[PDB]
Amino acid sequence: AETTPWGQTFVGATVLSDSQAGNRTICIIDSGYDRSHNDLNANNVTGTNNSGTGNWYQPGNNNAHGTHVAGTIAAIANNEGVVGVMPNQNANIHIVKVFNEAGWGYSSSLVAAIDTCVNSGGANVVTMSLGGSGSTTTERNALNTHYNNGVLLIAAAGNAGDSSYSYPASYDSVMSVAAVDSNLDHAAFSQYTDQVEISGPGEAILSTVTVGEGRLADITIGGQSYFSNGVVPHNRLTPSGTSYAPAPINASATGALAECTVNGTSFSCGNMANKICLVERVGNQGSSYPEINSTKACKTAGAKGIIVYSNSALPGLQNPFLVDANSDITVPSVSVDRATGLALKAKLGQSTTVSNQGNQDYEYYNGTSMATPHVSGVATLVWSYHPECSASQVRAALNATADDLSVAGRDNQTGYGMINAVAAKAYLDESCTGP
Ligand SMILES: [Ca+2]
Ligand SMILES: [Ca+2]
Ligand SMILES: [Ca+2]
Repeated sequence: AETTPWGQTFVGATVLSDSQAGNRTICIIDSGYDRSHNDLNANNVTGTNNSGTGNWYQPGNNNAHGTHVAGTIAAIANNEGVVGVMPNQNANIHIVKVFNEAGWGYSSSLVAAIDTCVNSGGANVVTMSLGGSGSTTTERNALNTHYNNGVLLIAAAGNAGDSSYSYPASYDSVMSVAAVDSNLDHAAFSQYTDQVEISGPGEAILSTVTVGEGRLADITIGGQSYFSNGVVPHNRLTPSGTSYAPAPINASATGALAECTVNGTSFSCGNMANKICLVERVGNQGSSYPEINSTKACKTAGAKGIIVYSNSALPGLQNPFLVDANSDITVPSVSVDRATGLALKAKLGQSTTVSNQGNQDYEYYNGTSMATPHVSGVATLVWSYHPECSASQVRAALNATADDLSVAGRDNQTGYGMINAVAAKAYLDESCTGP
């Protein structure tokens, strides 16, 4: 079975065809590409090794970021796993690995990595789900040169949750990408600046990760699965000395579905013993991490399994941190969007199985770094229909056809809005400058 993550559908990539993507080349500057992965092995992917990061096709351990990014761009269509923006093995992908498990390990600069993308990879699009706080004239000039030479540069705005500029995203020659969730709401962590240019799916993004390093969840009732609806295993964290460390609960639980009603700020769970506890999320991640509140409400009641669904404030699919100070949540708990939670209440009383599974080959990630590949992936796809147009023209098309979000007009949170592949393509169909 193959799933189409919400982001793929929202950007409109599923209705277009990448049959011509072979005339485009997108270079991913990141932590490598797990070429051994079933959903990535057979892509038209190449790479340029660097003395400091080993093989581009071997991310190593706990260095799956680049693989997740690559999966969003080109996870292969094959009835298993997921699908990326261009899943039919047409697009040319070049990999430049600048990150090792320990961190940046490239023998040279970011400018050098981009040079390699262009000179060695023949890249038309360079996607960078990375960022730093510093900026320089040499770098600004080098990237402006590549841009004017016809290379489209795209980067992540950052997840610091403030107005700071992250580079290269904040240079004028680069598209700064913001993150929004499945309800098109601005991601609380997404940095907001006057450089933010466009938005892409960046909360609860399912994609490929280094084989065996992922994690998934599922909800089954009447022999049917809610997996395709989006079920996120709780990113549980428990105390570990001077901080918190991941303490995932990977197990399965089965029992009659029962909901803990939320009245004001109080819970009416009753006796959840031997049952799967459905509960609406109280509060939302931002200045704090309240996931534990609704979650513990269920647990305290004796629930064997817990299903937390989004509230009306943030109805989209959330993948929040489950900060468990007392390490109380020792049962499998998951997160689903509001629509899914409301559909589940119709099944109350029925036998339900909730499960969190470790050692998987896919996983849900959050980040402007996840929104970025949606944008660069769509940019490459749309560009393949009109390779004659310049990078600046393609960039203009994406901006001119993005779906305005939040307050009317361009804003620092979402830029011009949610990228729209179909509209962008239609734009260039008229001419390289649109209608
Ligand atoms: Ca697949
Ligand atoms: Ca910029
Ligand atoms: Ca707006």
